Amino acid sequence: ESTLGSDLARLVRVWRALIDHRLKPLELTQTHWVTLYNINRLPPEQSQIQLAKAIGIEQPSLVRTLDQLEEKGLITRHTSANAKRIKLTEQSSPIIEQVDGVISSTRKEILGGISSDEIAVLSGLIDKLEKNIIQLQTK
Amino acid sequence: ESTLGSDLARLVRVWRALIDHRLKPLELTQTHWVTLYNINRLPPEQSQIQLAKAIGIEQPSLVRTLDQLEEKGLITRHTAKRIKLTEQSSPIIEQVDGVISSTRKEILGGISSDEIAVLSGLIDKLEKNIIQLQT
Repeated sequence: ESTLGSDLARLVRVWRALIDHRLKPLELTQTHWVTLYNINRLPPEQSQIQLAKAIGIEQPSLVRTLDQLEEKGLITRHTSANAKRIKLTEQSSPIIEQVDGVISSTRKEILGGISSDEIAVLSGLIDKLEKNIIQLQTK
Repeated sequence: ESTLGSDLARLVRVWRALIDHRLKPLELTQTHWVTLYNINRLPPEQSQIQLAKAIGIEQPSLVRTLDQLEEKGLITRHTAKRIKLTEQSSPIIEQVDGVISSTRKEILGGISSDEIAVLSGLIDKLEKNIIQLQT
């Protein structure tokens, strides 16, 4: 109980570290692969505030990250008829699939130990805690 | 289910923002706290390398944090740079611990102790599977 917040942090840190290790060859930063995954997953017409909310970083850090990714030829930016729109490049195609593939099967292996009845109770409890925090931050 | 990883990362993130928000009257962050808590639970005069190991982060991030805590007169560094809590740090730590543990009680509001135990068991199992895979 007293270490539950820490245990949750460490779990995330250690899950992401593994993904980092598996993605070693591509020479990406952890911020890069998390961003690239969220760019590819998010709907088209959505705002950069919203992209930042999906990723879980502040706007100034998102700006810097996109600059770096543009530099590497993985994304372009475009004036939209909806603020600027982020487009993945053809060049990014193989990297995105590699990033997606590792995230997706890393999750399956990690979940491999436990039952679907057990993750159900886990999702429910994670959601419960989140609700509690949102409520309190509002107050 | 398929958003388990994301959901967990969001939870840790908003949990941390709340603590940041609540520590602001003291001008401390959750990062400052994690460092102090670790220093406090260890024998005095750990090196920066030893502290980064126990906390679980890389050194540059920790060095910045130590710099800030030193300027606030909460720690000193001696010569490796070895870290020591000041006598002024003892009330600050009780105060920060009051907010941490009292915010915790509210975040765990309305969930059973069975749930907390089942939650802890499941986190522990997941972490163990992950450290198996890293070899």
